[PDB]
Amino acid sequence: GAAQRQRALAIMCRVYVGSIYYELGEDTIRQAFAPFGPIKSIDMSWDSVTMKHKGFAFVEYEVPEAAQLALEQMNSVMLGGRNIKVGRPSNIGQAQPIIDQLAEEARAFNRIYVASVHQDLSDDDIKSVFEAFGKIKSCTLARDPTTGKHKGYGFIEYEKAQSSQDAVSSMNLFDLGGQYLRVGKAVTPPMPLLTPA
Ligand SMILES: [Cl-]
Repeated sequence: GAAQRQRALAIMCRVYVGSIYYELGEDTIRQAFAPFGPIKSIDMSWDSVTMKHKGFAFVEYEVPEAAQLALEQMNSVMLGGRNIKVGRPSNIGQAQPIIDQLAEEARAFNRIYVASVHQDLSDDDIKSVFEAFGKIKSCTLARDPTTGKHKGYGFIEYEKAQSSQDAVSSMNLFDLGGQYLRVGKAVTPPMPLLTPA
């Protein structure tokens, strides 16, 4: 129940990155994938006998919506003078029925994911901006546990689905601060580890 959902959520947070220029490093990948959400980890291939990575890496995000946006955007983009391949891990299958269940459950909500939120922007002023598409039920930015500094992303929940669709359409890649917002619909319901019979 709650255990197999956690297993799929963990796979949903990871994105495969292939065709990485041999001279490119972990920081180049970090800067490139950080706009979609804060990076939890970068697992990179290493050929001990040949030196330098084996052209691919696994970027792990904190939330599955970040991985979905980094997949939609970022695939085929040029990095270091080589077009990268962005996909999902090979074992994403035989986990897919739960990924599809989480997607069905997400459709019951009018929740959107927002990344690349400028550090100086707060909760209420992000709420005021996105309130242009309709009445907002909740608007919350993710915070750092130590300092109350937000992590550059959050979730907005709308009363109507039209508002939700309008917001993603009109606000993805919007110039708010020096940063371009990355906005997508949620791919999970709020708190996916619930399964309430
Ligand atoms: Cl501006």
